[PDB]
Formats: sequence, structure tokens, C-alpha cells
Amino acid sequence: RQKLLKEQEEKRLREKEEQKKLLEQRAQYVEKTKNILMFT
Amino acid sequence: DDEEETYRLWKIRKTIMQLCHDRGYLVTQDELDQTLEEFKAQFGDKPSEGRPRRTDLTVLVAHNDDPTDQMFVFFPEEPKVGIKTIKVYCQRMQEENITRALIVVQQGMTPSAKQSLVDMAPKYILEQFLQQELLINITEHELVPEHVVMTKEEVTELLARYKLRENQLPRIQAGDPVARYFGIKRGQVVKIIRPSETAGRYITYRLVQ
Amino acid sequence: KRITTPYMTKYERARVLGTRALQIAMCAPVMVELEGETDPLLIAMKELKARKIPIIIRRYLPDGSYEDWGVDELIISD
Amino acid sequence: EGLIDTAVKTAETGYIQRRLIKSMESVMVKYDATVRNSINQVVQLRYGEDGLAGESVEFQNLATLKPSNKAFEKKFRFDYTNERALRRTLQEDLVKDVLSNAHIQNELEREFERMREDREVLRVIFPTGDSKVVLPCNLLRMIWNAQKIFHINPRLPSDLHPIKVVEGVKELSKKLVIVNGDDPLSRQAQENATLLFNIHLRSTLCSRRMAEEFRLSGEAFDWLLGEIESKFNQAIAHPGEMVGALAA
Amino acid sequence: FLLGQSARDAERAKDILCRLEHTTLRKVTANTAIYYDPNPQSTVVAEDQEWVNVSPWLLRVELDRKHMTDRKLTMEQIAEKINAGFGDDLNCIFNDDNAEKLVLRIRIMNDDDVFLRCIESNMLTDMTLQGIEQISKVYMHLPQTDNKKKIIITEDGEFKALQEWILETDGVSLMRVLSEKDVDPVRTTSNDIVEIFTVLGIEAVRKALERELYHVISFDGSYVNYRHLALLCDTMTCRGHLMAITRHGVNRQDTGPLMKCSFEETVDVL
Repeated sequence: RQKLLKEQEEKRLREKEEQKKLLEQRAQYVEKTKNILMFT
Repeated sequence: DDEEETYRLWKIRKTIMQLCHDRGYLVTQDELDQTLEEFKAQFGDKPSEGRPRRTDLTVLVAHNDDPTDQMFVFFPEEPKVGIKTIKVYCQRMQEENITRALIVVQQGMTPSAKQSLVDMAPKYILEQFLQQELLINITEHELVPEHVVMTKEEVTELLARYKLRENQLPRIQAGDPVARYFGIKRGQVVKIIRPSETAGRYITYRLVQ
Repeated sequence: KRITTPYMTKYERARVLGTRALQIAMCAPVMVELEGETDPLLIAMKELKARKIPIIIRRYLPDGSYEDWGVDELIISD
Repeated sequence: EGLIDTAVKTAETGYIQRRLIKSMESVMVKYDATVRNSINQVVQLRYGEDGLAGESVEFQNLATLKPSNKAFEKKFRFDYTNERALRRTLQEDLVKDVLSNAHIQNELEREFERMREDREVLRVIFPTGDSKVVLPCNLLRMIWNAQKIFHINPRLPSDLHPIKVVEGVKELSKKLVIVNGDDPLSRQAQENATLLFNIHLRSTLCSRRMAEEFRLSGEAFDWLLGEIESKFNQAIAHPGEMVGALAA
Repeated sequence: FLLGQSARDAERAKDILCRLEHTTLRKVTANTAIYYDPNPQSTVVAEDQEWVNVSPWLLRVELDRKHMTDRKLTMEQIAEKINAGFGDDLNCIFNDDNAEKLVLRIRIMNDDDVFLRCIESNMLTDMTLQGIEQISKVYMHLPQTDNKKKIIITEDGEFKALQEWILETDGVSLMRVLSEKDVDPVRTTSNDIVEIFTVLGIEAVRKALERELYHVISFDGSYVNYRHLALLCDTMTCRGHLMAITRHGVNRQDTGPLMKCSFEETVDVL
């Protein structure tokens, strides 16, 4: 049972890594959307 | 039409996202599988002289490990794009440190323009896709196995275990649809993982050329 | 570091036996006791069972290398 | 019509076979155990994707494909908890070793998880649920030869420790080498080339089938394992074999 | 292979069949009678319809009904394709979808006599009202065996063949078909290994070629080992393009002249 809980929390860690990658992509999209704007 | 072009625009953009995700770039899991409604709500649902007009649904994505490695995915509105049209696309890629690009023409570009794609080649790799080929993700078809582009460190280990010159592997030519999906260039090995009915799995390698 | 199969393929057995029997018929000194036969293929087959054929097999590999395997080293199949 | 088609058949097919042999005559199996042609370009990395010759493979059935998620469990699982049922299958001094020992019980549970994973592999290899496969050793006739050679009597409780099965199949999966080598690139491909045979081997030589169904003794199980590998090693493609002339 | 809800009901699979088969005007048209009716309100005919809509020569084209419905077409789309194909050089005046006769009227506006004939032949043979080309006709089958039945692992692990409607065409496009909606872009195969090669790839041609080769061999019940079909489909697709088994496929391979002079041509290669 304890091993099941640790595997679940590790799946939560991978969820959080997804969260930081998503914030990262959103974070560079604000810098980049400027380039799609100035491109035209 | 107006509704059918929105449907096609959304399907093309989805396939582009699944491409840039397979090429290794960084796409959010939301942009990967968004549905058509929030594509309507996101741009304009009106391509017939409206808001999801092309050159506004263009995308920049940076590579996954090298965050300076970017790629544009442009969308020309000229169905038959010209030299004077990709000249400007390349003119404002030069303002950045972006080299790779991707042109999704509506009809074929002019053979006058395709030279400017190879003449600019070693300095700015860009490639075209007809918008018709992008309406489906062909790597999902059930005949197309799984293609994995090998790194140069492991090509050497492959040629070294089998003691084999790169000239003796099977070939896949550079214009293959699945080679242009992954954007491999000449002299680059592709691993292929096939489900075999006598052995269970078979891994074969193909050198691009 | 010999990497080839350790079994005598069936082509090597045909060629080793034919060659050893030619050498025996040209009066080459046999490696095994003759219980009283005189055909050179029966003798060469007896010698193969006793693993006493004095021949080594040079197995070329496709890159250009090769490996020599005595006949008494690999496992005879039939 | 039959007389006309015979006379055109004779001359039209004899030309297909000639075009085929000219296109494939020099493809053969190298000592590298790889299938190349005259220019030494590699055609297949192993003969037939598994490295075996066709004169020795047979038609078998995969047992773990298509039962259902409950019939699979009550047939490949080996409960060690029912004490009464194990005195029917195992002798008295083995039913305490599997009923107390938590090492043996972890081992038996881990084996079923391995069969459960092989099952999902099989269902992506053979979709459409087609159990008939072609594979080197006929295991079920080897098991049956073992019951007739050592006089099994499947009516008595057997003395074959359920763990000797688990570990003997692990040691046998090692001796069936197709791609030789310790390299990661070579361990991967040895694991691939013998993937369907290893699944079949691990699904008919279970701990549970060997005790509820085949009832093999210990001595018959050693004979059986020596027999499986000695037949597999005979199935390997001989180097030198002109396989393109056979394919044509 | 139809995708979603179209795969079950024969009704919603039938309009797919309509959206793929090639329909030109000739399939729906019945009678084409050009006329020199000078005054468009004069109408040498009995038709009170022009008089509600308002060059002296027309093309009264009377359509068919049991052919216009069995493909489910309305005159608005014919009227729209009829000016979009020829631009604004013409002025179609369609009927309504209440009358018994399905008459169109064309008129030019801006060697003039033959011109309505010249455009009524380019518009009749090919106007592609509805469908994609090269598809001549599209059957519609329900599979009987388990070969094309959909197989689906259930929620208990059994396999369970489903019976869905499938189409079965006669020409080949494969790229314009996969892109159609309600069409499975996963299992829509093609029987045509040169179509697959330019669409799917070279590693898809190898799988398709072997499925074709195995269909034509096991059709009569016999069985050939698999090794021998993998090897033939591997030599055919080993250099990255489709190498035919003829003199133009295997003699272009760089095997060395003493081997090519034995197959064919024998001196041209020497």
C-alpha cells in the first residue's frame, strides 16, 4: 500500500513537470507572438 | 465555402502540431489536441474574408532541448506562391536566429521559387508542404510503422556492431513522405520498428539518400 | 573472439566429407581405425564421428575478416 | 476452356519464375547471420526476421491471446492461498514452501505480471485475434512426449517445485540466442528476435499449467528443457544458405 | 472504412458514398435543347418562371429526378457550380424544387450559335458536380467474414468482431479520400502499390506489397511460408524506391555486368 502511494505521488511529480513545461511554452509564446506580429 | 475552410484550417493546424511534436519540438498538450470549437472560438471561424485568415494562424515553436532552435510554420495565402513571396518570408527570418521553417502552400509553389528553397538551403533550411498532404497524419496509418531518427552517436555504434559501411544499409529516399515528415536530410539513418509475425518485432535501419 | 555459430553447418559437412574422402582415396594416412572397410566416404564419415578430420574451416565474414575453426571444435549436427 | 487455359498457363508462369530468380539469386545468409546479396548490401538483418529456417517451424497456438480478462487469470495465475487445492497438485513438502515463503510468492506474482504484459504485446502484434502462429519447437508435443517417457500419471500429486519452473524458463530464455552479443544494440535485437517464442515459452510452461495441467515431474522437466533448446538450436538458418533461390 | 456513426447506419454511410463517387452533369441530365428564344420573356416554351426572374439563345436543360435525388442534389449547387465553372459569362435561371420538370436555362451575355453547343459539351462530360475524380463508382458492402470486420477488444478481454459498413471504390485517389471526413484515415488501404508509395512511403509499400502478395497466394487456400514473402518484398523495396522485377528494375541495380547480361539484353549491357 505504501508503494502504491509513492507511485501515485511520483505520477503527480510528472504531472507537475508537465505543468512547468506548459508554463514554459506559454512563457515563450508571449515573447514569440511579437515575432509573428512584426513579421507582417 | 466558409465552414469547410475552417474545418480544413483546423485539421491542417492539428497535423502541423503533431508534426512539430514528433520532430522533437515543444508543443503543449492543449495545442496538440484542441478541438474544432475552440478553434472556432480562438481565431474567427470565418475564413471567408475574416479573422482566421492565414498568416495569422502561423506558429513559432522552439526546440525541446535547444531553446534557441526554433522553426516557423508559415501559411501563404497565395495558392501558387512565388519567389517574391518567399523572399519576404526569408527576409524576416533573418531578423532572428531562426533557420528552419515550413511553408504550407495552398497550391504548389512555382518551380521558379523552389530553387530559392535550395539556394537558401545551407543557411536557412525551409521546406514546403502542400496543404493537401497535411490534412491527415500519415504516421497514424496502419501500414506506416514507427520511424525514429537516430542520432549521430548511435549511427556510428550501429555501423560498428555490424561492421558495416553506411553504403550497405537499405535506403529511403529524401522525398519520401515519411522522410519529409521528420525532415531528415541526406545521410541520416532512420530506425524503423516493425511488428513481425514470425519474431514479434523487427528493427531495421534505412539511410536517407 | 569468434562470433560465428558453433555448429557445423550442413554445407561444411558436405564439403568436409567430400574433401576428406578425396584425400583418403589419394592414399592419405587415416586418423581412425578401419574396422575393415574400404570405401573412402565410409571412412571419412567414421573419422567425422571420431572428430579426427584434420581440416580447419575458414569462415569468411562479410566485412573481410575470417575465423578458423578446427573441425574438432564445432558441434557436428547429423 | 480448361484445355486452353492449361496451354497458356504453362508458358505464362514459367516466365514469372525466371524473372524472380534473376532478381534474387545471390541473396544468401552470411556467417554474420545477416542476409545480404552480391554487393554485400544488407537485405534483412536476420533471416526472416527471426533467424530460423523453414524446414523446422510448425503451427502452434498462442494460449494467452484471446481468453478474456478473467479466464486468463483463472488459468495462468497460480493462487498460492487455497491450501486444499495444492495438496491435490503438489506433494506435501512443497505445499508448505509455497504457502509460507514470501519469496516464492513474490516470485510467482511477478511471473504473472510478466504474462500479463506479454498479453498486451501480443494483442498489438496479432490484432484480429489470430491465435495460429508458426514457431520452432512444438511445445505441446514435447510436453506430451515427456509424460509418456517418464510415465507421468496425472492423477497423483507431482513433485516439481513451482519455482523450478519459473527459474528454469528464465535460464532457458538465455540459451536461445539469435543475435549474439552483450552490446545494448545486440541485447535489444536478441530480445526482439525471440520475442514471440519467448512469450509462447512462458505461456505454456507456466507454474500453474505445469501443475494443474501437465503435471510434469522434476526429472521430466529437466528432460523437457534440454529438449527445447536442442531443437531450437537446430532451427537456426545455416550460413551459406541460398535463401533468394528458395524464395523465388 | 467509415469512421464514426456512419459506420453503422446504412443511411449515413450512403451520403459518404455520394460524396465520393464522380457525378458530372451527364449523369443527372436528360434532355438538352438549345433554342433561339430572342426575347427572354417570350420563351418559345410554356414556362412562367422566367417571368418571375425578369442573348437570344439559351440551353434549356431538363434534369432528371430519380437521378438527381439518388445523389441528393439541389439546383442551388448546380446553379452555383454552373457559374463558378464558367465565371460570370453566363446567367443560369434555375427552376424551383416544387415543379415537376427540372429545367435549367443558360444564356450567354457579355460563331455565336455553335458556342452554346461548345460549352454544353464541355459542361456535360465533365462538370464534376459531386465527388472526386477517377472514382468511377463506389460499392457499399457489409463484410461477411472476419477479415474486414472491425475487431475490438471488449472491456472484458474478448475480441468481438463488429459489423460495420464499408465502401469499395473502383478508381483510386487515396489522398483525397483519406482526407474526407467520416473516413477512417487509419484503415483506408488501396490495392495500388504505386498509389501507396507516393502517399504513405516506402516502408508502407513494403507492408502493402506483402499483403497483396499474400492475398493472391492464399486465395486458393494454399500456404507459402512467410520468410519467402518477406524476402521478396524486401528486395523489391531495399534501395528506397520500388524496384520492379523486370529488366528495368533489376538491370538498373548495380550488380556488375556479367550478371545483367544473363537476364536480358545480353549485349546492350555489355
